[PDB]
Amino acid sequence: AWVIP
Amino acid sequence: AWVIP
Amino acid sequence: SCIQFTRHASDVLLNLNRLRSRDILTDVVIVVSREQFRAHKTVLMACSGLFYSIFTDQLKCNLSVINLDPEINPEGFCILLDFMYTSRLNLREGNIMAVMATAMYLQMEHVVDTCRKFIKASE
Amino acid sequence: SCIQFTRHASDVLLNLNRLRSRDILTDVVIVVSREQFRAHKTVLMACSGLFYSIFTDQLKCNLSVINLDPEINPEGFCILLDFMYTSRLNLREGNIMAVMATAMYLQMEHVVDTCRKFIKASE
Ligand SMILES: Cn1c(=O)n(C)c2cc(Nc3cc(SCc4ccccc4)ncn3)ccc21
Ligand SMILES: Cn1c(=O)n(C)c2cc(Nc3cc(SCc4ccccc4)ncn3)ccc21
Repeated sequence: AWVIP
Repeated sequence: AWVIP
Repeated sequence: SCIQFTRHASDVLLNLNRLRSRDILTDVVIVVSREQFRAHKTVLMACSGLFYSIFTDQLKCNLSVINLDPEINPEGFCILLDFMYTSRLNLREGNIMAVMATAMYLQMEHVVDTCRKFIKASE
Repeated sequence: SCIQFTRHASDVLLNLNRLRSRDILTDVVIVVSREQFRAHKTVLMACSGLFYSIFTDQLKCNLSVINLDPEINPEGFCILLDFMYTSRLNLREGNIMAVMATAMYLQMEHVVDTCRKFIKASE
C-alpha cells in the first residue's frame, strides 16, 4: 504493498 | 513504456 | 521472449471504470439495503472471493440482481467498489470499521490487512 | 486522502485472464477466418478502439459472435488477445508484420508504436 498515490 | 519483464 | 507494457494493467482498469461510469455493459446490480450499485460481474469476481463464489455458481451466475446481507454498510460497499475499479481505497477514521467489516464479508484479504494495520496503529 | 494498492491492477488482470482460461463469464466469440477466440467484451473494449466502437454500438453490443476482416491473421490476433489479458506481447521477427497490421486494425496505438520501433531498428 500500500502507498500514498 | 515497454520493458523486458 | 515477450516484452511488457508497464502501464497496461492500470490503463485497462481505468477504462473498465470509465465503462462503469457510463453504464456501459454493466450486467449486475448489487443491492445493499436501500442502495443499488451497477457493476460488471467479471470485475467483482476478480476482486472478491465472495463474488468469485457467487458468479461461478451455476444458478447465481445468471442473476442480474444480488442482495447483500442487511448488516453491510452501503458506504463501506461503495468505498470497496471504488477500490475494485481504481486500486484507491478511501480509508478514513469515520469509515474504517465499516470498510473492514465489508472487506471481511467480501473476502478481500489485502484490504482487511491494511484496515487491521491502521486500527492497530491507533491503539 | 486515498491509499493505493500498487499490485491491484495487475492482480485484476491476472484474475480476468484466469476467468478467460476457464471460460468463466466469456460473452463473445471473435472469429478470425477458421479460428474462434472466446473473450469478455469489457476487456476487449478496454484494450482496443475497434472493440470499443463495436460494443458501444446499440445493435452490435448484443451480438455473441463478431467476425473480423478475412485479411486479419489469426496468430496475430491470438498474440494481441494474450497481450490484452496479460500486458505481455510475444513479438518475434516471424510475426511482427502480422501483429502490427492486426494492432492497426484493432486500434491499439501503443502496440503499433513498439512494432514500428522494432521494424525501424532492423532497417
Ligand atoms: C480470497 N480472495 C481475495 O482476497 N481476492 C481479492 C480474491 C479474488 C478472487 N478472484 C479470482 C480468483 C481466481 S483463481 C484464485 C482463487 C479462486 C478462488 C478462491 C481462492 C483463490 N480466478 C479469478 N478470480 C478469488 C478469491 C479472492
Ligand atoms: C485508440 N485506442 C487505443 O489505442 N486503445 C488501447 C483504446 C482503448 C479504448 N477503450 C476505452 C476508451 C474509453 S474512453 C477513451 C476513448 C474512447 C473512444 C475513443 C478514444 C478514446 N473508455 C473505455 N474503453 C478506446 C480507444 C482506444
